[PDB]
Amino acid sequence: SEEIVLKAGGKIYQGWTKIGITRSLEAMSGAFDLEMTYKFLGNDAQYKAFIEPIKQGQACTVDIGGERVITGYVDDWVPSYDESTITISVSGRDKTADLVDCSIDYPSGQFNNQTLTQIADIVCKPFGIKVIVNTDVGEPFQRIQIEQGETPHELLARLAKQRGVLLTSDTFGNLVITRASKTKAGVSLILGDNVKAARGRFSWRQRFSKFTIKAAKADVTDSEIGRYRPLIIVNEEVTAEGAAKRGQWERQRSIGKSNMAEYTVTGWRIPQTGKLWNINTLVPVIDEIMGLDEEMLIASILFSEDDAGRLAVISVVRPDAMDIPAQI
Amino acid sequence: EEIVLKAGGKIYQGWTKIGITRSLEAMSGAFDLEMTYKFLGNDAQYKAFIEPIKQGQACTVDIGGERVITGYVDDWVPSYDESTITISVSGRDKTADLVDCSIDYPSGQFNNQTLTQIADIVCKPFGIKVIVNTDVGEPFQRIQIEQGETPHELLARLAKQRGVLLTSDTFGNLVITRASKTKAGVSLILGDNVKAARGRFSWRQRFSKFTIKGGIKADVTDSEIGRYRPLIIVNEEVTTAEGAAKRGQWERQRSIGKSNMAEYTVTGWRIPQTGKLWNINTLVPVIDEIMGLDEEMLIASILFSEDDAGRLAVISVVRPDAMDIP
Amino acid sequence: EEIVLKAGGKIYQGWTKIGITRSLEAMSGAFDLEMTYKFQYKAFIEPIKQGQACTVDIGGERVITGYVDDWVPSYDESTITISVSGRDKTADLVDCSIDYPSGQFNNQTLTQIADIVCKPFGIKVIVNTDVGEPFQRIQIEQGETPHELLARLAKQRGVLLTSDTFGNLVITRASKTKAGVSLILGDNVKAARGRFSWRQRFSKFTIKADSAGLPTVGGIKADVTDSEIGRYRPLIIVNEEVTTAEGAAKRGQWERQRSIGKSNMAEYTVTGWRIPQTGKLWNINTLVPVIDEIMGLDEEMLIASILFSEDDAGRLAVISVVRPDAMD
Repeated sequence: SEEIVLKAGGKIYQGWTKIGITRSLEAMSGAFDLEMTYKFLGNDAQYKAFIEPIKQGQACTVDIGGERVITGYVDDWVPSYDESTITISVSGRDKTADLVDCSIDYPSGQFNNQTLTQIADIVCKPFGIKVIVNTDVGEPFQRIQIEQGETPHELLARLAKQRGVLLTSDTFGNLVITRASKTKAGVSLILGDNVKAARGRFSWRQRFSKFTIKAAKADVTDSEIGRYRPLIIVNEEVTAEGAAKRGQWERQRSIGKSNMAEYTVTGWRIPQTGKLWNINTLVPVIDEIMGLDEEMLIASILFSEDDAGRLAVISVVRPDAMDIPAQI
Repeated sequence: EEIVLKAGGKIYQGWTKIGITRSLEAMSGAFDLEMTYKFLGNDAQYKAFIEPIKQGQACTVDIGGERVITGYVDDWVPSYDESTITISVSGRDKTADLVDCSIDYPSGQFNNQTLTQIADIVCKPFGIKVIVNTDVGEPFQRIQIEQGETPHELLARLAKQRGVLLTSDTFGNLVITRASKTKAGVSLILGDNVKAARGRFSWRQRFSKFTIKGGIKADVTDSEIGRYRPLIIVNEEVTTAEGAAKRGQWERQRSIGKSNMAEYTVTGWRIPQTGKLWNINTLVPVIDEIMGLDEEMLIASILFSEDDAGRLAVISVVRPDAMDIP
Repeated sequence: EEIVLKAGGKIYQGWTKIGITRSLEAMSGAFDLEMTYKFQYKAFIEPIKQGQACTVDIGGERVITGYVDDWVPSYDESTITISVSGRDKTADLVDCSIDYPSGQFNNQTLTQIADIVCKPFGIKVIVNTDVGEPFQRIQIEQGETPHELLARLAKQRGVLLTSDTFGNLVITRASKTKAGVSLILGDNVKAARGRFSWRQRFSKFTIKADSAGLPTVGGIKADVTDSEIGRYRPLIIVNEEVTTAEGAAKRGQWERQRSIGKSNMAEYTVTGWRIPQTGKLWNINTLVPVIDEIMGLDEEMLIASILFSEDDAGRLAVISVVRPDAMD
């Protein structure tokens, strides 16, 4: 019922024929793609241009029922046509994409005795991006030097990793500093109830029984893997406690990379709560077919619409799969 | 007019599928030619209709008697099943050898030679001729051949230094040229002669400012890009503020061509007005309100295709300043 | 002849989509087994857990011995799809690092070293050919896998590594053993496909180990010519390993034979997994006469790999054939 609207350039664009919006905890800035395909059966499409182009670069919002889904910029304007077809589409990312694409211009080239939050405030400001803090960022860093051509995202992400926190964004394209949430979606995904379809992949191709980390050592065991499968790794950033932490990070990364579960539901809104499905919320999962019975963390959502209807694809992970400690 | 492949004293025409690509940006023209027969009877199945065309043979492709490819068959691609037999050949201009093969030049160095002189030397043993179409500029004081370097790789970096383009002609010669101002003799007009078109206009790789790097730094601004989007690049090759400005302009220019694409599909391979095949490196006026184009564009690439339905030219156009590298 | 997966104390029958690869080119091959059940949102079997030891047989004959890599469940409103995939046991040699605290092998043959590195994986080494002289000193490269190490040794001894149906490591040579069947166009070939190219073929292979007024001259070098490429097409390759002129020529010839293999493809589709004339499964590393006027083949070819597949229509074997001379 609620309509989905793209606003760009003081203009309003509704009636799209295909919409895909990603929100994600693992890919800074997510994505939107909107397409409108008209067919002209009089074979006179080329005499029947309808909208003025959406300029690439334009500030952009997508709303459902007046509620914000994504805030960013048009990356790509993508027109095409033939004798009986006009297709226009735009693609882009939320505001934080500037943090991913662009260089840090902080002329003194180093931060002194600053927390992650103070640094993020600095590098984000000339992009007009707000920094939201939802967790303890811990101690200041004594001295941080900008690497050559380092982007605001690459800097913040490396700092984040030394403080055991995560970087993401909100629906308003603000930078969010957080940790894996305790907040509940207010809903379960129950096989036979609200799950329209689902898909999984559970692998040991990248799983190992023992991670040995060497400076250039320390063993980190993964007791889930009951066959002899050793992995030795040099990591020149490494301390015996440091190598153990990097080994633990290594076990944790291989686990997340080896499990996938994606649930397709009807609607972008949770019917119980009436709230949009949201990343970094916890959702009980009861799925006998797949072999899941645990509370999971929503890591990503694909919100889509076509002729068939509105769907949301919810990618879920073990809630401590995105929880780390700190770097060297 | 037939498309004729000539190879090994033999002549082949009557292809059921054709794709011939020529490009200002490519080191060699390319072809793909296929003969298929379907719904074969019980006695017709599993029977060769042609002696295999051997890979590696010198060949030419002509369209209506006019050369479009002078090179070699790269690939012999036969296939069949219970009701079908398909044979296909693909290949490239002679200048393919400059892309595939190593420079063998015992001394490993050129001294006080121009791009042209160096090109002449490295192409020579492949029996490839160099055609010079533009100002090649100053000689290079000293050039070393890097380990395993190909003629294409060497000549490419030299052309980058001099602001010129490397391509081939229809005769398999190496052509050193620049973007021309030669007119195509026709316009691409929405509602007139365009069958289909597609485009992509992106700011993904566009920046508001290019800062290059010594003590020397220079800011080259891109006025097309109206959001704060800085890029900082260090180049240890630059030693001057004029050098840093020059590399910044080179970086800005490169980001344009990389960010825009437009492709026009028209009926037939020849321009009706002139009777000639569409040609690369010519200027074509484009009036197209759906894309958002109302200007002269440069033809960078053409695919001449044919199948069941008929013949199409797919013409890739770029803003002419995208081809002018300084 | 039913095809079965034996894993986890059970024999699984009723697979509807099967793909099994045996290859001289890809250590460990692959299996993929899938079942689609048209029925709502209810598990009918228990998850087939990734990691389990497993066997695939056809008509009681062993085809692959290894582990389940992936458990790939899915479902929608009307169907449940269950999918497993894996490798052969030798996959552990491909995935994993060598854990050998000495770091070096002294005065050992290829066989002795293979005996050592396969042992903790529980993989028997089968030797079916003269492995030749011992190596004097072999150092294990940083994070070297057992297959990596043995593969670089095996090429210096003019031999090949593969696997048997029991997941043992096999050290062998291009075989003289005939398959007992010819592949003949109009006879037993359902479909075939080929690509014969000179894109990666060269006339001469040269392998090698402020301007100087007096450059240092000489150096370790060898030329190896490919008489079949009748045009000037030279390739110069700097191998930093090679310290001898004899070694560079052996590298050169290897490079020439590899180019031939890389440049030709021929794949024959036949009905069935067994050879009607012998009753045996098609086997890699056996010779097959090929007669084929469409492609232009009239030679004895070696089987380099087989894809055994099954679906709705029935069982096919895709036999990938190669010139023997460029394997020996």
